[PDB]
Amino acid sequence: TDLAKELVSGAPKELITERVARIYQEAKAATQSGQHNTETWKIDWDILNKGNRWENDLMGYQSSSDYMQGTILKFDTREGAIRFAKGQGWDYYIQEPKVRRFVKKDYSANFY
Amino acid sequence: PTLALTSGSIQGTHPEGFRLPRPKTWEESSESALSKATKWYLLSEIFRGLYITLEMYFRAPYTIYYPFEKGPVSPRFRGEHALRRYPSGEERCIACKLCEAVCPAQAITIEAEERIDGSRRTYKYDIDMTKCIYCGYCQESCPVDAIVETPNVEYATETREELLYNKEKLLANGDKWEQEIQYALDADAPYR
Amino acid sequence: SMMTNEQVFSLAVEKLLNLEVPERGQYIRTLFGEITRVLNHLMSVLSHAMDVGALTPFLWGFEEREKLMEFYERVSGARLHSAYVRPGGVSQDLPAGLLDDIYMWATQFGDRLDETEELLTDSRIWKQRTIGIGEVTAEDALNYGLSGVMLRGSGVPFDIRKSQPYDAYDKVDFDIAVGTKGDCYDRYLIRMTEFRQSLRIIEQCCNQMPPGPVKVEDFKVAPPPRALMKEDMEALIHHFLLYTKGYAVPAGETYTAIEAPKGEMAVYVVSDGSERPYRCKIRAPGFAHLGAFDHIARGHFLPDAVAIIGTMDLVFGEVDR
Amino acid sequence: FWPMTFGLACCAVEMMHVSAPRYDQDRLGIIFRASPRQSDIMIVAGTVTNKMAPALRQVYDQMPYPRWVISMGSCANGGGYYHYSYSVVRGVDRIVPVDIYVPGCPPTSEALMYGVFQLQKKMMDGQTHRMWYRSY
Amino acid sequence: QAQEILIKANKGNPTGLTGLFQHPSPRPTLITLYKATLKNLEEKIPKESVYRTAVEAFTKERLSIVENNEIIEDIEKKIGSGLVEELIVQANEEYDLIDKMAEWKAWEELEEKPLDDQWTYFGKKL
Amino acid sequence: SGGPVPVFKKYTTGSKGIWEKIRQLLTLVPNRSTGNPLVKNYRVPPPGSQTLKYKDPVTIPAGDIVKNQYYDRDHRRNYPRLVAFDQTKVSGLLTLGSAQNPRISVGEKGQKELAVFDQSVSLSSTLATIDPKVVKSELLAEGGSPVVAPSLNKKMKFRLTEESEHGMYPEDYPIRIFAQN
Amino acid sequence: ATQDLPPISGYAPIQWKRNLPSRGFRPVIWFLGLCTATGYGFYQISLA
Amino acid sequence: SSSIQRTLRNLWKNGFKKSFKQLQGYNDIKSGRLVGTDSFGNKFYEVDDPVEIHMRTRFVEYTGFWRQD
Amino acid sequence: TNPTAFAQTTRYVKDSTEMRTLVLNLYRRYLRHSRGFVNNYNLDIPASQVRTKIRQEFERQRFVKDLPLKNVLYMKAQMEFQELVNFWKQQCHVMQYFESIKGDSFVQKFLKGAQ
Amino acid sequence: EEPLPVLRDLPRPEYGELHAPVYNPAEKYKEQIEELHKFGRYIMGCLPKFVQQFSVWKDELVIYVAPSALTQVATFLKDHTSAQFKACMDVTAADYPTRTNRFDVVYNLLSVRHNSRIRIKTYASEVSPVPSVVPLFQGANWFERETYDLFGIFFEGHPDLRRIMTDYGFQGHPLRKDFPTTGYTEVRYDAEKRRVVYEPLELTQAWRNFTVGSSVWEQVGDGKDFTPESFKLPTPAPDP
Ligand SMILES: CCCCCCCCCCCC(=O)OC[C@H](COP(=O)(O)OCC[N+](C)(C)C)OC(=O)CCCCCCCCCCC
Ligand SMILES: CCCCCCCCCCCC(=O)OC[C@H](COP(=O)(O)OCC[N+](C)(C)C)OC(=O)CCCCCCCCCCC
Ligand code: SF4
Ligand code: SF4
Ligand code: SF4
Repeated sequence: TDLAKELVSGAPKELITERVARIYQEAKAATQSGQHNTETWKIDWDILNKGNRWENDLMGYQSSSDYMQGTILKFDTREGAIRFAKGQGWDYYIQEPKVRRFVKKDYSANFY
Repeated sequence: PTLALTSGSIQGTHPEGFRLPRPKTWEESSESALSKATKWYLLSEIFRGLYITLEMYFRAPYTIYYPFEKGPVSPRFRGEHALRRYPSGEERCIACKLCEAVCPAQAITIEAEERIDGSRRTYKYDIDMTKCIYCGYCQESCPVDAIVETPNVEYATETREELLYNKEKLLANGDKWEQEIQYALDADAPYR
Repeated sequence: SMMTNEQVFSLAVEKLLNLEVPERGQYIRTLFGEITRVLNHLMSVLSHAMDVGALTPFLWGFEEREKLMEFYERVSGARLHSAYVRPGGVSQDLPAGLLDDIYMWATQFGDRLDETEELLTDSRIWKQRTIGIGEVTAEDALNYGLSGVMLRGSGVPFDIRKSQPYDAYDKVDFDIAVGTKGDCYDRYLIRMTEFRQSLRIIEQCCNQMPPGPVKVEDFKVAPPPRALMKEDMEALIHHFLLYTKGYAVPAGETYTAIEAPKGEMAVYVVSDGSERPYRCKIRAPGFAHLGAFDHIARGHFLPDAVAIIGTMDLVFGEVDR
Repeated sequence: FWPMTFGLACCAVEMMHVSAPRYDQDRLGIIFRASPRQSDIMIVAGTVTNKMAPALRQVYDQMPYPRWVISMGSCANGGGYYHYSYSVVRGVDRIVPVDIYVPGCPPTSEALMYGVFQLQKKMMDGQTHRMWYRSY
Repeated sequence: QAQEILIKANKGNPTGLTGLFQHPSPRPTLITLYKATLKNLEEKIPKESVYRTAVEAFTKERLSIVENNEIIEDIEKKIGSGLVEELIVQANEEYDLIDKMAEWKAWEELEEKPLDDQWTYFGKKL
Repeated sequence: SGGPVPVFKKYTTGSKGIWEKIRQLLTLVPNRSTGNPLVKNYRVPPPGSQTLKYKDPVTIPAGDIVKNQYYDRDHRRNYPRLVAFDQTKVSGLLTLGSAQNPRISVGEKGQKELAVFDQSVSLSSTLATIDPKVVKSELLAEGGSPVVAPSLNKKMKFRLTEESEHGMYPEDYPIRIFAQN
Repeated sequence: ATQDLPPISGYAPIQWKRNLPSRGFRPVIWFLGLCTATGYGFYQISLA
Repeated sequence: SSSIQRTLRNLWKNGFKKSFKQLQGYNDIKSGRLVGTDSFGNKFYEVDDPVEIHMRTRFVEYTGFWRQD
Repeated sequence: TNPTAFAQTTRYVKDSTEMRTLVLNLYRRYLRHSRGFVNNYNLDIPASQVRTKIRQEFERQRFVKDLPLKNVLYMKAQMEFQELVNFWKQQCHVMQYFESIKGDSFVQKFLKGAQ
Repeated sequence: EEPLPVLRDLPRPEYGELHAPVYNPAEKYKEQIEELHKFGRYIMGCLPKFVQQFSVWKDELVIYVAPSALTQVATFLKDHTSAQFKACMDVTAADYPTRTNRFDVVYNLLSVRHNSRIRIKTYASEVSPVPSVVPLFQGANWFERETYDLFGIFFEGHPDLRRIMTDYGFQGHPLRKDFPTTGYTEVRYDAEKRRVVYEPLELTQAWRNFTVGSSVWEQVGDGKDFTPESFKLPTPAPDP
């Protein structure tokens, strides 16, 4: 836990001093009634304020310089995500998932 | 009861005759020393190998005279890509973005919107020929047979820029190669 | 050996998917599995002989590759990288007339093998370059993870097609050649026997090819036919989802191995219940063979190293996957 | 036309079939040489990795002039299947100048021969000695 | 005492396996290895060990077969674990394993328990 | 058996008339083919000009419009579950027996024994104090014989064959041929 | 009919076993020819 | 197929001008029955000679004399 | 199988005092091969600058306290040493290693775009 | 002298409506599942001190052990007469960042003797050492080098551990989940420096993440139970 495992991972120093990762649980999509994607905790990185995306003039391609733009880690528990982020010495913040309040729902309430 | 008593197995049991016989000595040769020396000194097998090679010298070769002659092709062959039209001239593609999703190399870029007349059409269809692996997944996934691969292979270019096909290049290829694509489709569509 | 590489990954996913290929599909992957093996041995043995100095057999057999690669292109449209064998069967059914063309080639391929052996098998120069070169003991072959001809050259009769039959290999009759001295010459003789045994299997597949579907009758894994796709609502949905999201595989792991022409090729695939593999470890027989090069080639001379490299059938895409 | 034996990956297999009896590149005067000194054509047939890129540049520099480079297959052209790989060069043109690009995965034996024919057409249009007379 | 016994011969007629030569004294070598194996079990490994129970069961079976069959082929055809030259190798390796098992003390409690989250994959505990 | 076949039975272009007689005289093996495919037989109908009318093959039990409920053939969702046996469950199977051969008391007296193996129970302690006949009958096989590693294919046997059968190199070459047996 | 299948009777058998028959005279005959050529060759050399 | 008699037959059927053009690009003297012409001007032939090999029964005559594409 | 030249057997050191000696022993090996590094890779700098560079890299991990991290750091340093001495690295890599090079103010980054 | 028949014109069989069995592919492994359960239990009984647990899936047996128990279990599975796994066909790893120990180190053994395969599973962290099975299996030398190169696992006792796949001086371990698929740097030829140099990664077209289109519904249920009846905890008889 306290071990600074980033000294041996080989990742560049910019992951620690310049990038911010978000630990979050995916919110339920408003267009679908499934909840499978909300059962896992994920880690992604905030975009670079400049150079995240720019248009290549030759073909209109989406050019980028962020090498972490397409990396999304998967975790089964919130504690596991925190332990891994702490182990790598990342600057992170946790977005607590919104919980749906339970309200009783019955067919009789359509008239009463 | 099995061979577990002796910690053995059927698979571990070597068949009869597995052990090699005793090797032969110099006194058990079938051929005489003079006979073995005649083959050895006169290079019996070397002249046999020479004779076989000379036989091919009087046989028909396999070479074909490209580009005056072409090798066999099949309707399933995958080559240069093209965008096809309906017989009325309307583009077949409805910008459904199936081919972009399947593409293992992510060589297809599609941008779409409502057409001026309201049709669901694309205004940007790019294929990186330097990135495509010519695998045919886009052709298989197309619900309207809009994107196909022609049997064409002779389109090598001086510059790498010319291998970045846009919608105009792909549509022009479809018009240019429409007749040859029709040949392949009429013979391969039943098998799909 | 492209189609054998697809077969081992296809078998791994099918085993994880708990699905079974239909009868005709299994025969097709068996027929092209041995056609692939003939293609690999043509590249392996002749290039091994070319490195030693026999240039002519390389040219003779590479025309036989052209005939066999035409079979690859007829059923898939790709001469070399034919994405034909897929999890759940094959991409497409055989075009009409393929079996007749395969059989007509089969009646003639026997003579090509004999003419190849005319220059190598009994040549005194060839035997001086292979006999006693790169000897591997049976004890050390197992300990270094050697497989296939490398393992069978040292006297160990082990073959995956017999140890763990797959894809209709249990319905054809063939033999395995086993060496005694464990050197390059024994491995050359084994690969020539495997040439004739593969031709023996190809003949049986042509005669015993059954009717029926070539892919699993399950549209949640196998794409539906195009004609059915454009008329059926459910077929369109399954076609749409198979190409956009793919099919999910139940969570778990597998280690599936096949008797590849190079040896034992295995894949360790980890599934997480999603449509993308979580981990795919590819086991390369050439990677293990080259790891024993130091133990095998020590004490030999420089030209012997070239023979040892050739006798291992090394393709460095497989090694460096 | 003497190319150099520089087979890297599966694209090299199709390059071997050009020398096969069916096409017989030797009938056009094409001989593959093992040394950069004796070769004037560099055919990049396979994937160029970062570990391999310095070796490719050194071999290219060891070819005496005049010299031409052919980029065959999606790997050499733009990386192909391994474009988004951490250890793959996205096009051999990042290291050496390319005279002709041959598309395909792999390009067929006739596709490579067509590219060679295009290069030979370009070579026949050279005006090296008339350039000295008129342009210099 | 000094009972120097040949395990793998470096010379002689081949057995069909590369690097494995014929053993000059097949039967006597196995008899000593089997009897020494049985004695070593009774002096190093306790009775409650399952490993000791299983080794004695098959070592005695292989010892009885060797002592009742003069023909080498009949010995292999009943043990079913390869040639006698291979059986000598197996006897030596099994004899050395008992010595390693005694040092390991592999019959005791689990030396290292796994963590609670150790053998869990994607939320399901195996 | 794949014995020698005459040249005219192979689908290759051959010689005719006097040139066939000359070939038989000069060639060491006259029955070998030249390897040139017959122009009048090989690939004469090209794949793009085949007259066959293809139809999608469908089996009855799994591709019919009746008696074809999908869940009856839904093998993917009926996959085997992943079960791991730790030393606690193995001790329970050893002490209480299995469901195939129950050795657990009845009623409430039996549920007390089951609740023992709901926490950590070492197998070494279980083996230390247990009837030895159980180990010889459950953990071991054939009255104490060790459990041999199970074969992946019990029909993987072999038999040594001679040249007159397999048609490969004679006995003086340093390889041998094993059949299925 | 609606698929690619082998004929009803099946395909005729093919040749796949080794076919490399020996050719030429016995080695003793070649040895005698060498001695006969050497004897006659030295005879003509001696005459010259 | 590589016999000199085949070349002499094709030389007679084609004539001097047709064969010399083949001797400049084709590296081979061939004759065949005309099948048709394309919009670019190329001519396409099919060979009925029994001595021709499998893959050499169809060929093209390009419009250009010194260069072919 | 014989290990290559300058190959060490990987070992996990459980004593902090012993680990210090191993680092010091490896530190001297780098200094002794500094001239060999200049000769083999044909560098544009004298061997004195190489030894300064080696000291700077070693001093970056001087204050590492965790023993498990030391074993990984020492193991990778041994692998790096073996790579350089055996001439496995290409000359371009070593040239770029020594081709490593006051920060800009807030406005200077602001005017150009910053990060 | 007879002409060869035209294979195209040969008559072909006529088939009606085809039939095919419908059964679970897991049914054919019923003998393999039970035999591996007994053999897996025999190993745990022989090594209660080392074998944490074992699992059986169809025809694949997996043994789970601690890093401190890897050498003993591998030695037992190599030299025991009933389990002669002389060949170590593969050594690999998998990354699970969720767990305290990220990596599962997997050993696939083959027994040509009894025609059997077995698997050994242990665990490791980024700094924890794993015993090297190179003294036992010489073929694991390159596999352990590959595992370290792509994961960074500390193999203690390896005679020569170094990179085997990545470029010389490569930074990072690609097969870790936090390692980006495109890496951090790329190479090009610098005309000024007359050599190939490494530069920070910039992509003309960024890799598009289409994996976010995964289904929002679970696709496979809880599955079917295929545990042998001889390996289920018994249910006590009901009340009198
Ligand atoms: C005349 C001068 C030119 C030829 C000189 C060399 C000829 C061979 C000498 C040794 C023969 C030998 O040793 O003969 C013995 C061998 C093999 O027969 P075997 O194994 O005993 O057969 C077994 C017993 N039978 C005979 C009852 C079946 O025969 C050969 O392989 C003959 C080779 C013939 C093909 C090549 C001939 C043309 C060569 C190319 C043109 C220059
Ligand atoms: C008295 C009559 C004199 C005859 C004169 C001619 C003698 C020729 C040499 C015979 C001995 C020999 O070829 O020997 C073979 C030697 C050494 O072989 P080795 O190591 O001893 O093993 C063999 C002995 N065994 C079986 C007892 C173990 O190597 C070679 O393969 C040399 C191959 C050279 C091939 C060159 C052919 C070029 C084309 C020629 C045709 C136009
Ligand atoms: S053929 Fe395959 S790789 Fe090429 S564009 Fe189509 S889907 Fe992409
Ligand atoms: S799959 Fe066909 S219709 Fe859909 S976007 Fe691609 S080309 Fe257009
Ligand atoms: S472009 Fe395709 S065929 Fe060529 S080397 Fe790359 S993957 Fe292989």
